[PDB]
This record gives sequence, structure tokens and C-alpha cells, in this order.
Amino acid sequence: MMLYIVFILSVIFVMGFVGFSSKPSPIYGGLGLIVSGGVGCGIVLNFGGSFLGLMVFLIYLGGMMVVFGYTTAMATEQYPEIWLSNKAVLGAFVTGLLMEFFMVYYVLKDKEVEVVFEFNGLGDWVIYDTGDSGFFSEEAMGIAALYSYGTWLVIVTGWSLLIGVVVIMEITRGN
Amino acid sequence: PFFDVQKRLGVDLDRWMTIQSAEQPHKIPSRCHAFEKEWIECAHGIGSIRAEKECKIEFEDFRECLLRQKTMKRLHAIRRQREKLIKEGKYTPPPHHSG
Amino acid sequence: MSMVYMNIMMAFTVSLVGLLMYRSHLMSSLLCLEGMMLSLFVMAALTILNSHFTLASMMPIILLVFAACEAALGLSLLVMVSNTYGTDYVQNLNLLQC
Amino acid sequence: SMMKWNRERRRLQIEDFEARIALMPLLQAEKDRRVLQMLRENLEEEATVMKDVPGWKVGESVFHTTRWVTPMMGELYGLRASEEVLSATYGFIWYT
Amino acid sequence: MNLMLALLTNFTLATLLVIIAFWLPQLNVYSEKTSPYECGFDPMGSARLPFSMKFFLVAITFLLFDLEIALLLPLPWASQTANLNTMLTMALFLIILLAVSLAYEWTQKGLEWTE
Amino acid sequence: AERVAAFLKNVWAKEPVLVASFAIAGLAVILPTLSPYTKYSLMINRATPYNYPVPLRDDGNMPDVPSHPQDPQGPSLEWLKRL
Amino acid sequence: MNPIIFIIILLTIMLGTIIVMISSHWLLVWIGFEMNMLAIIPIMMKNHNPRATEASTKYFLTQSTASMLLMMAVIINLMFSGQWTVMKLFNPMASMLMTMALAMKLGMAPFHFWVPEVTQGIPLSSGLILLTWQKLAPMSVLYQIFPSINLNLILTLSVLSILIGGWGGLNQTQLRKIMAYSSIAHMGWMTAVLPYNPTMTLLNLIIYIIMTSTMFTMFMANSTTTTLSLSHTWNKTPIMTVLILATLLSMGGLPPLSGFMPKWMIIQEMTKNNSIILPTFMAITALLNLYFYMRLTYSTTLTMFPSTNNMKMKWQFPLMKKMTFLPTMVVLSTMMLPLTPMLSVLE
Amino acid sequence: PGIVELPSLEDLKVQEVKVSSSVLKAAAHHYGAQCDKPNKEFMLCRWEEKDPRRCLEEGKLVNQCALEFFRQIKRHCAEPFTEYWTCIDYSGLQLFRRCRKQQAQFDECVLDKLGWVRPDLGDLSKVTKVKTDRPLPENPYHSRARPEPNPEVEGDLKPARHGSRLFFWTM
Amino acid sequence: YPTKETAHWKPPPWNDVDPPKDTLVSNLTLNFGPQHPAAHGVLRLVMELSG
Ligand SMILES: CCCCCCCCCCCCCCCCCC(=O)OC[C@H](COP(=O)([O-])OCC(O)COP(=O)([O-])OC[C@@H](COC(=O)CCCCCCCCCCCCCCCCC)OC(=O)CCCCCCCCCCCCCCCCC)OC(=O)CCCCCCCCCCCCCCCCC
Ligand SMILES: CCCCCCCCCCCCCCCCCC(=O)OC[C@H](COP(=O)(O)OCCN)OC(=O)CCCCCCCCCCCCCCCCC
Ligand SMILES: CCCCCCCCCCCCCCCCCC(=O)OC[C@H](COP(=O)(O)OCCN)OC(=O)CCCCCCCCCCCCCCCCC
Repeated sequence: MMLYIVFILSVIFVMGFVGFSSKPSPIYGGLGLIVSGGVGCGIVLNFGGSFLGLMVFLIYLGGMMVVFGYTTAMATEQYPEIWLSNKAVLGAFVTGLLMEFFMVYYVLKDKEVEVVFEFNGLGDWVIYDTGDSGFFSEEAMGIAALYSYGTWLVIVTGWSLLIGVVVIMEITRGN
Repeated sequence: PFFDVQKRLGVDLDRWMTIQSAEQPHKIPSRCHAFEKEWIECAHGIGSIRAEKECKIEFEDFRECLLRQKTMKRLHAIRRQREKLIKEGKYTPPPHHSG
Repeated sequence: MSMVYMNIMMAFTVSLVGLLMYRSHLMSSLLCLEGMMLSLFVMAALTILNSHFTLASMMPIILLVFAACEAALGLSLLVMVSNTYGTDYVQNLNLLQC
Repeated sequence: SMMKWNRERRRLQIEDFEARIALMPLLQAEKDRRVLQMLRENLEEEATVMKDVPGWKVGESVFHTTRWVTPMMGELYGLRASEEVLSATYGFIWYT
Repeated sequence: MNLMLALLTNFTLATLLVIIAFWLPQLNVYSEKTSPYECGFDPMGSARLPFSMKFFLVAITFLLFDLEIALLLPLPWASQTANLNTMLTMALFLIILLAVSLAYEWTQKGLEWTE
Repeated sequence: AERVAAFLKNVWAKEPVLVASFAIAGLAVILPTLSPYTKYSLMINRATPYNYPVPLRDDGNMPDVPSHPQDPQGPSLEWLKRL
Repeated sequence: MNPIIFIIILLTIMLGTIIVMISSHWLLVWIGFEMNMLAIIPIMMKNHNPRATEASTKYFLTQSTASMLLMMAVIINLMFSGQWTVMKLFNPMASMLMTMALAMKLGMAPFHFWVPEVTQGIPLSSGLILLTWQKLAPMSVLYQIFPSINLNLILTLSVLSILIGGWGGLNQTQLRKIMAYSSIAHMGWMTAVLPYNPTMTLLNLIIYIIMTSTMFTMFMANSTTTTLSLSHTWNKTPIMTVLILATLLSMGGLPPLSGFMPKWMIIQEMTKNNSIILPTFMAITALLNLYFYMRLTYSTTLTMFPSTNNMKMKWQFPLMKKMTFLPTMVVLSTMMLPLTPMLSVLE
Repeated sequence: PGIVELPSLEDLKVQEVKVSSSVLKAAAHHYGAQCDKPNKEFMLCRWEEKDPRRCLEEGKLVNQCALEFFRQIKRHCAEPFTEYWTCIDYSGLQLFRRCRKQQAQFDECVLDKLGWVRPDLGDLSKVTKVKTDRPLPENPYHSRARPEPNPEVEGDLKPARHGSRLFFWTM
Repeated sequence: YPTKETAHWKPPPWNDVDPPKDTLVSNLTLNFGPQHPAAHGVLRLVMELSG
């Protein structure tokens, strides 16, 4: 049912994580993180944040494109490993999906599960707000306050990105 | 804060985002604004040792609004009971609950 | 604590367990750090968007800004490791003994 | 030209927002009755479903305070059909 | 619903075209036909060998600048605030620091590809 | 004034893109501090009614608050209709 | 490295730490650590040799993992309290992650394996920052969240640190590895008194910094990084060996030296809270520290190890090292016990 | 704890205003000029009472006044109004810009046959004052009694008795 | 305290600088032609490429 779209996207979100957490060739690990970024954008986008969902997808699409170039230069071998070529990779991949299956199986059967925290399986739609906003997007108004309210945040992040460029040149200088 | 430069200098560096009942753009309220305000006003100036026991009612309502644990349990029981009655043909849903 | 929070918190645990169990490639571990940041971004965005905490809506963006700095910093170190040994294997990083 | 037309666009926006501001009292009044009607219908139906449960008290509040708490989506559409629940939850986000 | 159905149709059409491509034509597969292409002579080594990136430093810098678009894209909404003096100050400060980063890397020969 | 003109001509002959960049950016920082219309941008943003104007309970001692929308009291947008 | 760039990166390290101390919002605290790690690593890579690359990489991997756990704690604390204030956390699971994240940053046992290796792989000046300045930010956070810290977790880490630090320091001949294991052991004393009196955590941190900064300054003066290299100091700078003796005896907690004060005050607070078995165990286990400080005095000041002929050439040149604040630090690290009641200024 | 009190379905019964969104937007400016007092009364009740159950009676007078408003349009301006809101209804954004000629015909009918003057720009966004006999709520949040503050410490600050009293120290 | 595990440990270099590893630069060899538009048909240009 489409009422569980958020839950169905979060299952793919975990499956993508098991994709790169099992650590095959970073080429295939990068693909797994793109799938998680794509569905993660979908999950966030269904809670009312379209800018946040599209932005994280946009940032991670460029992030894994640099990682792809770095994988062909410094993280490549003759036979890049897939989720089936190695027992250690395959073992961790099957284990991740089985735990995902059991958690999904129990939450949809009992409507509850207790692991550190107590989770509810009624559906994500039961916690949404029943009132409408006005003529604006609340997420957009909060993000636009960074420049009027977040003067201190803009300075530290701005300085951090500046020093970030200085640092990477220093680290990679080699002399 | 370990060093309270903000309070002495009179500069607000990060206090404006610490609570969700503070001033927001366009006076947009948070869903648990009333509950947070009550817990903050109950436990003002009395220390966390006292507030942990004397403002326990407000803080439990505030946590109920935040995570809705007790409401979802209540909905679960009603929904579970309705299925049991329907599964054994003992309850007819009304029209406005079906269409 | 809806059923979505379970999967998001499980994603963080998977990426954490993935980061703490190295295979060979330093690049494979760097992906797990970027995976963990993604989980924290999603989990924070969900909580903030659901509670209508308007001003907190910028926090997830500020979380991505400093995730890139770390990711760029981790890549810069990976260049120098590769230039010294010809691979990004972590078993070569053992000249220093505890 | 661009700044002259954008200036006119701001005045057309204020007019549009004032049209909403004229209707909000009527819309708010309707919404209050609609929300209260739905809650009562769930209360009249919780009584029949939960008549046999031993310790159940129909309409009990989960909060200590007697203040009005805005119902969340589950409380308001707890027992209604999935078709109307789907539009009340994702109707706006999905309308493109 | 509409967006999801639009995506399903686009990738279903793409998939069906690929399926037809592999099942409609007559195939004659043999070893030499599917060998890797290197202009007529056998490749000397594996294509999976390391491939040096001479613009690695510029690629790292792309990660940092690609995060400025996330911070800069809210500007159209930021201009709607009542605190224009503060908003315009931090908008220009943020863009200027982005420019100083470019100036530093440019002057320090950071944008030049390694030999 | 002679040696400085040499610098400008030299850059204008070798980095015309950068000369245009710095000139454009300099105007962005300077003109707003001088334009008389900058104050109206603040007023237009403040005059846009996103929220509902919640009425004030009338205690009988608020002469500057209108009782009806079309009363003379209260802020006026006559300036905006001519700006 | 350009001197201006070194100064800017140095100030960025301080700014990150200062942001953590003045921040009242959790997000800013996290930003402080991220800024601090961003600036520290280039100072570790300054000499650009394979050991420095390994040290920086091991340091980055550990610190990056800790910052992820700290952000998880902040978000979990946000879900259960709906506020970002830097105070006691409102969820037990958030406290454990934050406590462990702060333990990894400090290098407490059993998260200590990087401290001996990172310190060995970087120069002495970079090591001094690693073992003195990097401890201010994590200790700032523990000082503010201690009411919610699980008592068993924090005391367990403290006890393991005192044990591992003492044992690890016995099998070492490298000064940077000796100072590294000494640091781990001293972290235990700071965090052991944390649940009972956070003021004494500040006292031990201040005294530990002064003594630690004094040892590195004296090792930096002679460019000594090994026990045997330090064994030639008596034949070049005899005065420097006496100062090393007094400081090392102070670090061992022997009265009437300054370093006895933090142990003495920490035992007082724990015994007031009816904690008797732990202070006794901590004091006795600290004798492991005093043993491999005594072993350094023996080969440095109390005996005269063999010299080499070329040493005679070093007699004709003075010490051109800056040795900033060394005369002041050595005095504060040895003669401060009569001023012990001045610990009240920290309150 | 406690039972949530809800009105009966008879308390929520009222004659609805069954007109589409294009009808409301076409008449919004005149509607907000004529029905201000019952509107602002109800809107003050919601923000002061913070409870929809405490403003049902005011919420009915909003409906009653809106009906009388449209009945007057239905008696004098029936045809010009229909053309106006038909043209607003055509646009996806319900823009005012595209119906000025039809708006003028609607504005002149009410001006002559009813004396209604359209509010100027910025009028309906004004914060106004409303007279009401309804008492001001005293505890709208249903707050409990705030805990008593810690006994404040005040007085003259004398020197520490016998100094620090730290072990053997005399000062 | 020597043990069997630490029998092959040796003290680090006096200046923290380990010898650089034996040159293992792996240039990429590519056939540029003969069947190549820019090879003029019958040129087999074997090129060692770094990037
Ligand atoms: C006096 C009161 C005593 C009170 C006692 C209480 C305890 C406090 C005292 C602690 C003792 C600290 C000093 C230790 C000795 C320093 C070592 C030394 O001799 O220098 C050699 C050594 C360099 O020798 P080298 O390795 O051969 O060459 C390095 C380069 O390769 C060379 O490359 P180059 O040739 O291009 O040159 C680079 C350039 C570089 O120049 C500098 O070194 C300047 C560094 C910036 C310091 C600026 C002063 C701080 C205040 C500035 C105001 C803004 C601060 C906020 C910034 C954010 C706001 C924007 O020049 C230098 O290197 C100058 C030589 C170093 C002199 C350092 C003098 C300042 C240290 C004392 C002040 C502490 C500063 C905070 C520590 C920084 C942490 C990262 O110095 C260092 O690199 C170490 C720096 C110090 C790190 C340890 C500092 C202690 C950390 C604990 C905090 C203590 C305070 C809080 C707790 C206690 C109070 C309650
Ligand atoms: C109030 C807030 C606004 C102010 C913000 C403060 C920051 C301003 C700077 C932000 C932009 C960062 C870049 C600034 C440095 C300029 C780039 C640079 O570093 O040039 C160094 C240049 C290196 O080139 P080189 O290899 O030496 O060969 C040419 C030699 N002539 O060596 C050189 O020869 C350069 C010679 C000096 C160049 C001066 C450039 C000044 C730029 C600012 C001018 C703005 C005003 C102009 C517009 C007026 C209004 C129309
Ligand atoms: C590649 C990109 C860069 C291209 C070069 C940039 C352009 C050259 C720089 C000077 C011009 C900048 C301003 C841009 C044009 C402004 C708009 C315009 O020209 O229209 C004139 C307009 C007329 O008034 P208006 O009220 O709009 O009348 C119709 C209203 N219905 O006027 C207005 O409405 C607004 C009046 C304010 C105009 C702003 C400029 C005045 C700034 C204060 C004086 C300082 C001038 C600079 C001198 C100091 C710097 C050297």
C-alpha cells in the first residue's frame, strides 16, 4: 500500500547501506550509497522537506562522482570484488539483509519491536500534523533564516570551508 | 557553557536555536510549543535536581507530545480490537468510517 | 518513534559496524563515514520536519557542510597513503607500533 | 524594467495575501467544527469496539493536562478508510 | 502518485527497449567477437589497473565548493526577510570567502594539473 | 596617479575577465550603502502579511489602533502604491 | 610551511576548542570538534614522511568515528527532549554514546590504541598539542554533562586507563610513547573524580598540562626523542637534567612537589563520598607511573651514561631554541603545594 | 488521566457556506470589509482561548454573517458577481490580474446598490482592536502552580571563618 | 622486555624518516592505432600514459 511508502523507502535505505557496508569494490559501494541517497531524499521529501531531500541527493551525487574518480586511481585492483566474489563480503551482505528481514517481519506482524528503543508499527502516517501552514513552506522559511538568524553559523561554516581549502593543499603538498 | 562569554558580552551566538518555543520566523509555532513552554517555566531557576521531581508532570506531557508513545499504544489497542471483532463477524463499521 | 525511525537507526548501526570492520581498502571505510553522515542527516531532518521546529531546519544543511570537509580531508589523506605505497591498503599503515 | 515589474508583482502579492486574510476566520471556524465532528465520531465508535475490554475508559486522555492538544493524523483518521487517510497525509506532498 | 507513475513509465520504456535489443536480433557469439577493443591489437594489461588522476586537488576542492551551492541556493528566500541589512551582509561575506578560497588555490598553483 | 594607472592598464590588457569581476563585485558592496531605495526593500518585506493580524482586545485606551480595517489609523501603504 | 599559514592553522585549532567552551548549543559543540580536527591534521603532516602520514590517518579515523557517535547522541537527545541545549542529556542511550565519543577523543582505555602511535609518528611540538590542548574541549563537555553520565561507565574507563597507562609505559624506550601512556593514565584521575567534584577534574587537568608542557619543552630543547638520546644531556646541559628530575618526580605524585596536589585532592573528594576502595586502588596503581619516571631519572640525571666523541663539538654552541615559558613552567610544576588552597579560584 | 470533553453533534450543527474557493476569493475583499466585527471577534477568541471548544458560538456568527453577505450579493449583484468569479475560477492560480475588467463591473454594482467600497491595499492586513464582553481567560494553558524558588541568599559578605580550613592551612 | 613477538622489532629511524618504497609506478600502456581515426590508418603508437 502507498500508505507505507515511507517505510518501503526506508527498507531500501537500509539495503543500500548493507550494499556499501559489506565493503565490495568502492565502485559498487559508491552505487549503494547513491541508492541510499536517492531513497533518503524520498523519505525526507515525504515529511515536508523538498529542499532538504533534493539537496542531500545533489550533494551526494557530486560526492560519489569524485569518489568514483579516486577509486579508479587509488582503490582499484585487477578483479574488483562484488557482493558474491568474496565470502567475507557475501557473509556480511547476507547477514545484513537477514537482520533487515527479521526487523521488518516482526514490526509488521506485532506492530511493535523493542531494540534499545521501543518502535511502533502502526505506520508513519499516524504522527503527521493535521493543520495546514499558510502561504509558505515552513522548511524553506527555516532554511532562509540562516542569513538573518544564523549570523554565527555562517561565519564558522564560512571559515571552515576556507580553512578546508588551505588544509587540503597543505596535506597533499608532499614537500 | 563552560565559559559564558555570551551572557557577559550580551551577544546571542547560539541561544536562539536551543529551544523550539523561542522566536521563530513568521511566528511559526512548533507542534509541542505549549508543552515545552510549560516545562521550561515550571523548571526555571530551581535547578535540575528539583525540576527532575517537581516538574515531572510537565516533562512527561512534553515527552508524550514529542514521541506520542502513549497515543500510538492507545490507537493500537483500538485498531487491534476492531480487527478481532470484524474477523469474527461481530462489528459493522459505519459508512463515514468506510466512505 | 514510528517504524521509519527503526530503519534509519538501523542504517546508522550498519554503517557504524561497517566502519569498525575494515577489509583492505581505506576508500571502503571512507564510504562508511559518508554513509553514517547520511543516516544522521535523514534522522535529524525527519525529527525537525515532523516537530515543525522551523529554525532547526538549517541544522541538516550545516551537517552536510561539515560532512564534506571531513570527506575531503579523508580523501586528501588517502592520496598521500597511495603515493607512499601504491595502494590504499590499511595493512601498510603499521610502521607505528602501540 | 525588471525592478519596475517586480515592484508591481509585490503589490499583486499583498492583494492576494489579503484575500486569504479575509477568509481565514471563515476557514478557521469551519476547520474547528470539522475536527471536533471527526473526533466525536471516533469516540462514538471507540465505545462500541472497546465495550468488552476490561479496564478501558472510553475517551481517556493520554495527557495529564486538561488543555486542548491538537490531534495528530492517527487520532483524527484512526478508523477511517485508507483512501481518505492517503489524501489527508500525502495529498499535498503528492499533488504535482 | 503522478511523479512515481511518470518515473515508472520512463524506466519501463527504457527497459523494454533493451529487452527487445537482446532478444529480437540474430546472434552469433564467439570468443574473438567479445574480446576487448584496443584498435586491433590485444590490450597490454588490464583496464582495471590504476589510472592516475592529475586533477585530484581540484576534485577535492569541488567537494568543498559544491557545498557552497547548498548554502547559496536559499538566497532567493533569504531576500524576503525583514533583516535585509544583516542578510545582505552575510550573503556577501559568504560569497566573498568562497572567492578568497578560489584566489588562494589559484595563486598557490593548486588549479594546475600535476605533471 | 601615473603609476596606479599603469597597474590598471596592465591588468586590463592581461586579465580582462578579472578586471570585470572585481569591478562588478565592488559595485555590489558599495551601491547598497548609498542607494536611497534600500530602505524601501526593508519596508516592502515588512508590509507583506504572511500571518494573520490577530486583533487586540479593546480596553478603551488604544487611540492609535483602528477598530475597522478601513479606518484612518494604522500603517498606510500609500507610499508603496506610488513607489 | 608558510609561517603565516602555520599561524592561521594554529589559531583555527584554538578557535575550534574555544567554540566548544562557549557554545550553549549542541550543534556548535560538534562544529568545534570538526573545526579542531580539520586544523590539527595539517600540523601532523608538516614534516611529510610515511610515519607522519600513518599517524594522521589513524588519528583522523578515530576522531571521525567519535564525532559520528557524538552527533548520534545529540540527535537522540533531540528526539527525547526537543531542545539542543548543552546540559545534561535526557536519554540513557544518548549519554553512553556521548560518553564513549568523549572517551575516544580523550584516548581513554579501551579506546587508547591510537594515542601511543599518533604521538610517536608526529614531531615533539605537534605531540605537545595532541596531549595538552586537545584535552580541553572533550573535558569541557564532560564537565557539563556529568550529572547524566552513567557512574559505572565513567569509573570503568577511569580504572582501565590507570591500569593500561601504567602497564604500557613500562615496556617503552621512546619518550613520545612514554609520554603517551602517561597521558592515558592521567586521564583516569580526571574522569574518576568527575562524578564527585568536577572542580578537581579542572585542577588535575591544569596541573597535568603544566607538567606535560614542561617535559616536552625540555625534550624539545635538546631534540631528544629516545631514552639514550636523553642520556647524553648531562654531558651538554647539566642544569636541564636537574629540571627533568624535579619534573619527573612531580609527575609521579611525590610530595612536596606540585604533582602530588591533584592526587591528594582527588582522594579527599572520593573519601568524602565514602569511596575508599577506589582511591586506594588508584593510588597504588599509580606507582606503575612513578616506576618508569624513576627509570628516566636514572638514565638522565642520577647516573652518567656513556658519551660519544662528537659531543665535544656541541659544547661550543648555546641553546638557540626558544624554550618559551620553561623557567616559569618548571617552577609551577615543582613548587606549588604551599599554594594548594588556591584551587578555589577554579570554582 | 481524565476524559476529553467534546461537543455533541447538535452543538456543531450550522448552515454551511457551500461556495467554491473561486467564489470566496472573488468576494474576499468586500467580505472582509463588511463582516469584520464577527470575524475579528471569533479570531480573538481562538487566540485568547486557544481551544476550538470555547469559540463555537463565535464560530457560528462567522457563518451567519457570511451567509447574509452573499444573500445581499444574490439580491443586487447576482450577474456581475457570477461573471467575476467565473473568470477567477478559470485560472489555475486564481489570479486577480486577469479579471480587472470583470472586477470593475462587480465593484461598481455593489458601490451603487449597496454602498460597499473596496478596501485599499494594506487595509485588511491592519491589526485592529475589537470590543468584547467575553472575559479574558485567566489560565488558558491550564498551568499548575509554579514551584517555589530556592530561598534566596542575601546579606553581608564576611571573610571566610578561619580561612580556607583546608587541612593544616591557617589562611 | 623482549618477547618472541617483539624479536623482529627494530628501533625507528633517528629522524622519523623511513626509506621510500621501491619504485612501483605502473604506467598505463595503450595501443593508439592502427584502427584509430587519428592514427592515419596504419600507425600503432604504443604510449605509456600516466593519467
Ligand atoms: C606564562 C604563564 C604560564 C601559565 C602556566 C599555566 C599553563 C599555561 C602555559 C602552557 C605552556 C604553553 C607553552 C608551552 C611551550 C611552547 C613550546 C615552545 O617552546 O615552542 C616550540 C614549538 C615550536 O617549535 P618547532 O616544532 O621546532 O617549530 C614549529 C614550526 O614548524 C616552526 O615553523 P616556523 O619557523 O615557520 O614558525 C612558526 C611560528 C608559529 O608561531 C606560533 O607558535 C604562535 C602560535 C599561536 C599562539 C597565539 C597565542 C594565543 C593567543 C592569541 C589570541 C587569540 C587566541 C584565540 C584564537 C581564536 C580567535 C581567532 O613561529 C613559532 O613557531 C613560534 C615558536 C612557538 C612559540 C609558542 C608561544 C605561544 C605558546 C604559549 C601560548 C599558548 C597558545 C595556545 C596553544 C595553541 C594550541 C594549538 O611550539 C609549538 O609549536 C607548540 C605550541 C604550543 C602548544 C602547547 C600549548 C599548551 C596547550 C595547553 C593550553 C594551556 C593554556 C590553558 C590551560 C592552562 C591555563 C589554565
Ligand atoms: C568591505 C568588504 C569587501 C572587501 C572584502 C575584502 C576581501 C577582498 C578580496 C576578496 C577576493 C579575494 C582575492 C583578493 C586578492 C586578489 C588576487 C591576488 O591575490 O592577486 C595576487 C597577485 C598574484 O599574481 P602574480 O603571480 O604575482 O602576477 C601578477 C603580478 N602583478 O599578485 C598581484 O600582483 C596582485 C596585485 C594587487 C591586486 C589588488 C586586488 C584588489 C581586489 C579588490 C579591489 C576591489 C575594488 C575594485 C572595484 C572598485 C569599485 C568599482
Ligand atoms: C555586469 C553587471 C554590472 C553592470 C554595471 C552595473 C550598472 C552600472 C552601475 C550603476 C547603476 C546601478 C543601478 C542599476 C540600475 C538601477 C535601475 C535603473 O536604472 O532604473 C532607474 C530607476 C528609476 O526610478 P523608478 O522609481 O524605478 O521609476 C519607475 C518606477 N515605476 O531608479 C530606481 O528606481 C532606483 C534608484 C537607485 C539606483 C541605484 C544606484 C544609486 C546608488 C546611489 C548613488 C551612488 C552611485 C554610484 C557612485 C558611487 C560609486 C562610484
